[PDB]
Parts: sequence; structure tokens; C-alpha cells
Amino acid sequence: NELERINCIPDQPPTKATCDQRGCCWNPQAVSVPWCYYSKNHSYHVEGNLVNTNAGFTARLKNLVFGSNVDNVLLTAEYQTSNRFHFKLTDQTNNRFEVPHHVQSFSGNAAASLTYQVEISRQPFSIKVTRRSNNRVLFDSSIGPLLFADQFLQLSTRLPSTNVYGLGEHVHQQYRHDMNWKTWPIFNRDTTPNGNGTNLYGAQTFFLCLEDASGLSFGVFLMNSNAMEVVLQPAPAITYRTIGGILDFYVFLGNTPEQVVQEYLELIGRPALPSYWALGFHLSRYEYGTLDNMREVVERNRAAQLPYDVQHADIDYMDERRDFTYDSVDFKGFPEFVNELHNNGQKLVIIVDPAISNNSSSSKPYGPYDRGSDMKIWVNSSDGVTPLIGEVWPGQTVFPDYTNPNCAVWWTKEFELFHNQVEFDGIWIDMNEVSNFVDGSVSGCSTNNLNNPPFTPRILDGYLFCKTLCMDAVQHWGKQYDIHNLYGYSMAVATAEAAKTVFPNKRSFILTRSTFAGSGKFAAHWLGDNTATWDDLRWSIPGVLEFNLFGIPMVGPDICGFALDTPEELCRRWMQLGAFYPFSRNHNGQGYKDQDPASFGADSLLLNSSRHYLNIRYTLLPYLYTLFFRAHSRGDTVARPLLHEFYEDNSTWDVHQQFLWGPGLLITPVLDEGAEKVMAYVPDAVWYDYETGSQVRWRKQKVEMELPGDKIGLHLRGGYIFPTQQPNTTTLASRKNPLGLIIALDENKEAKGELFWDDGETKDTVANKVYLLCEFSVTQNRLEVNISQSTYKDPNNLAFNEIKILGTEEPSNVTVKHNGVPSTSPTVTYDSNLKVAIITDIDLLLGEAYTVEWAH
Ligand SMILES: O=S(=O)([O-])O[C@@H]([C@H](O)C[S@+]1C[C@@H](O)[C@H](O)[C@H]1CO)[C@@H](O)CO
Ligand SMILES: *[C@@H]1O[C@H](CO)[C@@H](O)[C@H](O)[C@H]1NC(C)=O
Ligand SMILES: *[C@@H]1O[C@H](CO)[C@@H](O)[C@H](O)[C@H]1NC(C)=O
Repeated sequence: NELERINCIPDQPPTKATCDQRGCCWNPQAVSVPWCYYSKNHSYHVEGNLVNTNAGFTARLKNLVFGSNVDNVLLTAEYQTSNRFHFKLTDQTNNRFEVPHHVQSFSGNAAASLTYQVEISRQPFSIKVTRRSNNRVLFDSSIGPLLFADQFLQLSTRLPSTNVYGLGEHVHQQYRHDMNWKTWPIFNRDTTPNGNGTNLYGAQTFFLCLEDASGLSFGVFLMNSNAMEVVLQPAPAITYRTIGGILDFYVFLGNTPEQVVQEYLELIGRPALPSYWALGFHLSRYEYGTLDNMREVVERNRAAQLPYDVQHADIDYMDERRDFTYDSVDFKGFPEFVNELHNNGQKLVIIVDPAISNNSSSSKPYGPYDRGSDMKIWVNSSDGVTPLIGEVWPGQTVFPDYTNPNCAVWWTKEFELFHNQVEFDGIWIDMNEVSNFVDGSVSGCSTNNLNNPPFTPRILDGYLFCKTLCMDAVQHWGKQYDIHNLYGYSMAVATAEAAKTVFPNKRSFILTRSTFAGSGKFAAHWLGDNTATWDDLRWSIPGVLEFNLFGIPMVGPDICGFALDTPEELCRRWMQLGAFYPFSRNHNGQGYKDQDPASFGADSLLLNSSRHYLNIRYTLLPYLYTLFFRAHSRGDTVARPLLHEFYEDNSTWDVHQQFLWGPGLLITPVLDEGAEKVMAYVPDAVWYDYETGSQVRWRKQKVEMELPGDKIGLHLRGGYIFPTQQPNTTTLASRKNPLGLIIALDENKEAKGELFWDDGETKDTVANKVYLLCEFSVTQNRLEVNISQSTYKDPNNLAFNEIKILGTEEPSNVTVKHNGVPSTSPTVTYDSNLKVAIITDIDLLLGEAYTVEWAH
């Protein structure tokens, strides 16, 4: 079976002599089927018996090209929970680099009631994880060898299906991985997210596999921060091939795909609950140039009444692109503008780069450099004593070593000092791969096994130190070779630590470019420097879905496209979709035509449609916020693939041009130039048009959805109750408004929903239980508002003043009881054609239990 051959010459075009040299098999009978492949027996074997331990078992593995092979390998397996299996493969005799991650070591006894069983084979070594309930083989290394050299470690697994989702950071273009022969390199790199499928800004080894239509799913995570590649083949099978550290694997079983994400996030860390304001709309560009220009853009979008919470300021606010300064001429009056923003209920987020100008003297001192030098907190060259010099925006630079706890002290004080001048509200950390305009350093990199390893994965440009730091550079956590992929992660950890001081008791907002597994505990993510093309629009959906799997649910691209002038039609469709990315920001590159919504004209279709859909986003913010609460507390996704709700239906398995907000809201954008319709899949559920309330005819079928220039498809799922709040142009204001309920009835006239409500900004409202959690349930004739947690009463005296019911016969004699005690008659408006009832003249106070009853 050619589909099962594991490639033995991953480094060069295949030849018989090399193959012979490697003791592999040769069979040149493509495309991509390996000509040279590992023999069926020629790997590691178990030495002696396995050893029962308290956590699981250990085995000793012994071996009979890419550096020193490790002769004796220790397998350590731990039955951590009923649904999480952990195994490490280490050097029996030498300690090796391991990621200094949230994840703690396991000091436990083996969990009870396992959903999985593990089987080890001895001659040759293989590891298999099967699901106990149906003996479905989930992990199975037997397809390939274990390879364990100092700078080349490889393990493969067969997969039980081709329903495979995950890996990053890349532009995959499709959400489902085909399992056609494909190699995905992972090594944090500043590169364009384009159709080339290169390594991008972040490193995410997690994948999820939907096993079958029952929903049974599993996930695999590799805890490894060295450059690596993930090799996919049609067996189906996946191979991990890394150039350092150890093979430290976790396997997660769930009954559903969402349960798999929850298991993964339980291990690596669930996402931060964002500030409610950060759910609003964000506007930004590279190079307004002057404060006057920035204010002009701010004012025209406010004039247009655009829902608009946050303004970002990019490196043009700085004095010559230097951190923690502003330009006293072009940005003269920045403090008064920040007061203006605040007074208008808006927030300022500032960009902050890691790299710190080293240009400092008696004449013109640069404080951040002087103070950081005093603290000795920079990344050093291999000599371990001289700060590494590279180049970024301000010129020659040194780079903070965020892995050193003293650096976060330095960093905090810098933000403290700057915040005294410019009262920013959130922080955008960029260029933190880390990105270097020179290769390695201003003196390049020394030739050695770190900078020039035996094997290099197929990373962009084919050198590790390309546009980053020397691999032999030295930080508190180790050498750059091992911790390069942790730069952005440690930076976000440190920036969150700074936020503890700058915004006491607040969440604030942190947006990061580079990430590692677990970055979502600290920061939001955006998909980087995209381009104003229809390709980039389409590619954004899988990227958003993937980051939700990764526990970074607040994710979005640069709406309308960073690079290039945006066509009006593309920007209009992108704003329409953009009103529904979990992170919604319009951002633009240097020099390009303006693409802020109001720049298209005060009476333009793009402005009108933008305002219209942003008003729907803001209306649905209580529902979106409640989704982020579930993501934070339980590990649920926010932007969700259809297959997560509809896995029983194999027509959902590669849908990637549509997605859900949580379980209940279906989003169908137009993603094709010139189009006024879209080919869409309608899952097996009752659906209601959001704007009209009318039940679609469609069910479990492909349709051509008619969507003119001012429309994006939005459908509400029957069985669900959506809390709403009357929109306004800021969430400061919107949070004071009356609330509503949209009850989308299922075929049985029933629905369920919930609402999380806290102060929208205090850190640890969830850990300290200072919040409201209520549940809504509808049966025929009755709505029940039930209160499950009631330790926060909003002092704005909020109430539900409207209930809209979809797919209903006329409700008559509506009664509102506050524990069996009625209170006068609400007004009911009924549309008998559309089957929509709207209950108004009602005053259901937030946090109070009610029963609303009717007859037919
Ligand atoms: O095309 S480019 O502008 O020159 O792209 C460069 C940066 O990634 C852009 S940064 C991130 C983006 O969101 C901010 O607006 C930009 C200013 O801080 C790379 O070329 C540097 O290697
Ligand atoms: C970097 O160099 C300074 C001396 O210049 C030293 O104090 C510091 O600990 C070094 N950092 C690392 C990570 O080795
Ligand atoms: C919206 O907020 C503005 C304050 O900017 C306020 O004047 C107005 O009353 C608010 N109205 C709504 C729709 O809540």
C-alpha cells in the first residue's frame, strides 16, 4: 500500500544510493508517494517488560544521518484523566529541553473509568490508543518508525478518518485537511499569510479528528517548541518531525468535537474572558501619519454613527518608531485626543513592539533602553553576556528577554511610565516571532549545529535565523533554537503581568501576532498582514475556526485587507462578514487608499451596510459575550464550524465558507466577486432568517442563498434563545439599554438559552463568582427565566422589554408572573403569515426569575 509509505528521504530528492545508505526501501513507482521509505522492521524495540507505575507505565526502548541517534529511549505513560492520555519519549541517560509551559507535571494515580486503552508492541516498538467503547484505533504509531536523534525526532500515527482539523499557524485555504500528501512547517515567522502555505506567525501542533458521524472525536497535541513540520498522507496518517526537544504527546477523547476542544483547553489553558468593549468594532491603520489625520478618520466614522468602540494607534504615533514615546510634532496633543476618545465612550489600543532602540547617549537619552540595560534583561548572543543587536523599525535594536521574570518588571515600569502620558486602554503586541529586519543579528550568525542544523524543515527561506534572532542566542529559558516559538507567548505572559499594574483589577485587552499553545489565556490574535483580495477574504474563515480550536477565540483578520487598495465591492462584503468575526477590526497598511467605512461616503452602500450589520453584531453582544464566558469557563468554541453542531451530517464535514456563533447563529457570507448569491449548506435544523423572523424552507440541503449587495446570510437555529440588548455606537452606552429575547422555536415548540452578565471589565469576576447566570427555557405555552448564579446586580437597572418568538402560532392572553404573582397585560403583535410574535410592554428585570405564559 503506497499510501502508507513513510518517507525516508525527507531532506533531498530521492536516490537509490542514499536510500541504500539509510537501509530503507526503494520503489520509484507519485506524485509525492515516497520513492524511498522506512522498512517494516528497522526501528526501536522494547527492552524487557513494561513497569507499572502509579501514573501508568514506563518502558525502556533500545535502538538496533541527522546527528547522534539516542540509543536508549524512555517511554513514560500517564493516565492523567478518563479522557486525556499523556506519553513522553525521552533520552534515558541525558536530560533534554522540554517546553517550560500552564501545563503542570502529573503527580497522580492513574485515572479511573478510562475511555481509552493503550497497547504497546515491542518488536518493533509501537504505541496505540483505542477508544474503549468501540475499539476504534485512534493513535497508532505502527505505520512508521520512532526516530530519536539529537536534532531529528519523528513519530507517526494512523488516523481513523480524513476529518482532520487544526495545525498552525498557516493559511490552509480549506478547513478540512484532505489528507493528500502535504507537509506543513511550523516555526514562528513574520511572513505574508498567502496561497503559498508557509510557516506563519504562530506555532500550534493541536489537531482534532472527527472519527465518524456519531460525533466521537479525538485530538492530539505535541508539547514541542522546536522547528518542526507536520506531514499528512492519504493512509490516512500524520507524522510529526521536529529538530529538538522531546516527543511529549497528549491524546484527548471526547464524545463530540466540542468535547475534544474542551479537553485540549483543560490541559493547555482556557481563553481569557475579554473586556466587553473589546467585542465591539475596532478601527486602525498603519500610517495615519499625524494626529490630525487620525482624528479626521475618527470623526467621520462617529459622524456616520458607526458602532465603533476602539481606535488603534500604530507605530506612526511614536517618536521615530520608538516604543514608549509619542511624536511631539505630528502627534502633538495626543493626551487631549485620548481624553476625547474616552469622553466619547471609546478606547485606545496602542501598538508596542518588543525590540528596543539601542540608540542612547547623554545628549539624547532613551529611557526604555537605559533602564532595560541597567536591569540586564536583553537576549544575549551565544557568549551569554553581550546583548544581541538586530534591526527593527527604529533602527538597531536589542530584544527583551521576556522569559526572565525581571524583564516583566522592566516591562511593567515602561508601561507605567508611558501610561502617565498617554492613557491607553489596551495593548497590541506585534513583530514578536520575534521579527528581525536582519538575519540573526547585525553580524549575521555563526556556522554551527544550531544555526545550520543537520535537518531543516521546509520553512520559508530554508534557514532558521531568517528574519529572526540567531539560533544560538541565549535567554533565561534556554537557547533560541529551543525557545524561538515561545517568544510571542512569553511576551504576552509579560504584557498581561504589566496589565496587573497599569489596569488594576481590569482585563484590559492584549492583541498578539506570535502565539504558542496556550497564548489565548493572555491574548487575542489577528491573522496578520493579509491582502485586499477575494482569496484572502475566503481564507479568513478557516483561520478563524482554527484559532478557536486553539483556545484563542477572539481572532479575526484585517478587515478589507492590510496590503493594497481595497475595491469597494470586496470591502463591502468583507465588512459584512467582518461584523461577525469574534475579533472585528478594520486595519490597513501604509500608503494605501483609506478603507475605514465612512471613507466610502456618508451615504454609501458600504457605510450603510456596515452600520447595519455592526448594529446587529452589537445587538447580539450579550449572546456573543455569553459564548466567551463558556469558552473561558468550559472551553467551548465561539466561532464554530458547522460540523461541531452537525457532525451526524457528512455534508457539513468540509463546509468552510460558513460558520456559527456558538450553537445557534448561522453566518453565510458572499465570498465571490460579482456575486449576489452564495452556494450554501443548510444543516438539519429549523432555521429562521434573522431580520424577518421567517422560517426558511431549506433543511439538510445545499441551496443558492440570494444575497444582494447589502446582505449577508444570518439564520437563527430552532431550539435556541438569544439574549439581545438595544444597540448603540459604543458598548459603554449599549450596556445601559433595554434587553430582548429572541426565541427560535424547534419543531416541538421548545427552545433553551442562557445569559451571562457581569460588569464587563473586572478581572476574575468568574473566579470570585460576581456574576449573573440565567437560563431561559420555552415549552408550549410557557417561558421560564431561571436564575442559576445571582451575585451581580447591574446598577443600571436593566430589564428585558421585548420578547420575539419565531415559528409560533398566535400566543393569546400573555401573562407575566414573578413567582406565581402576575404583573398589567403585555402587548402582543402577531404576524400570521410569518408566524412571528412580538411581546412588548413587558418589564422583566435582569437577575429576576419569571414565568411568561400564553395559550393557543
Ligand atoms: O508590509 S509591511 O507593513 O512592511 O509589513 C511588515 C510588518 O509585518 C507590518 S506591522 C504589523 C501590522 O499590523 C502593523 O500595521 C505594521 C506596523 O507596525 C513586515 O514587512 C515587517 O517584516
Ligand atoms: C545577558 O548578559 C548579562 C550581562 O551582560 C547577564 O547579566 C544576563 O544574565 C545575561 N542573560 C542571559 C539569559 O544569559
Ligand atoms: C446612545 O448613546 C448616546 C451617548 O453617546 C446617548 O446620547 C443616547 O441616548 C444612546 N441611545 C441609545 C440607543 O441607547
